[PDB]
Amino acid sequence: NLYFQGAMSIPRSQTTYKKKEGILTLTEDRKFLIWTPLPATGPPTVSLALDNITNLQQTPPGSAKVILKFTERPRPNAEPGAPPPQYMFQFTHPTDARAEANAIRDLLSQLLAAA
Ligand SMILES: [Cl-]
Ligand SMILES: [Cl-]
Ligand SMILES: [Cl-]
Ligand SMILES: [Cl-]
Ligand SMILES: [Cl-]
Ligand SMILES: [Cl-]
Ligand SMILES: [Cs+]
Ligand SMILES: [Cs+]
Ligand SMILES: [Cs+]
Ligand SMILES: [Cs+]
Ligand SMILES: [Cs+]
Ligand SMILES: [Cs+]
Ligand SMILES: [Cs+]
Ligand SMILES: [Cs+]
Repeated sequence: NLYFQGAMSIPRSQTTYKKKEGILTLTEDRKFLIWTPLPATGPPTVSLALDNITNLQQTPPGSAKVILKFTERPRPNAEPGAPPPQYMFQFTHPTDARAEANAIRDLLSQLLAAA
């Protein structure tokens, strides 16, 4: 009858969003995926509630870029043919890009299924 929560630390990963460099992480409550542009002392420019995330995709290993793509629920007044909102983050750590992507992906998938 035991219940366990995830206990891996929250990563802060070097990532590019809409061609600007920044940091992808989660809020301390693990409810929001947040991206903040460098220097990273301002507020996030992307804040995605894990409750609104509907898919998580990745470039396959050996691709030119390491990218995670998060899809969000359609916005309330979107037209029915419109694509859903999406957010692509390219991992730019020179050696650890794919490792960091995997770590975020794993943490996110665990949280998404836990909720
Ligand atoms: Cl959003
Ligand atoms: Cl949900
Ligand atoms: Cl790769
Ligand atoms: Cl609608
Ligand atoms: Cl996995
Ligand atoms: Cl769930
Ligand atoms: Cs890191
Ligand atoms: Cs969700
Ligand atoms: Cs889903
Ligand atoms: Cs790569
Ligand atoms: Cs809609
Ligand atoms: Cs976007
Ligand atoms: Cs970098
Ligand atoms: Cs659950």
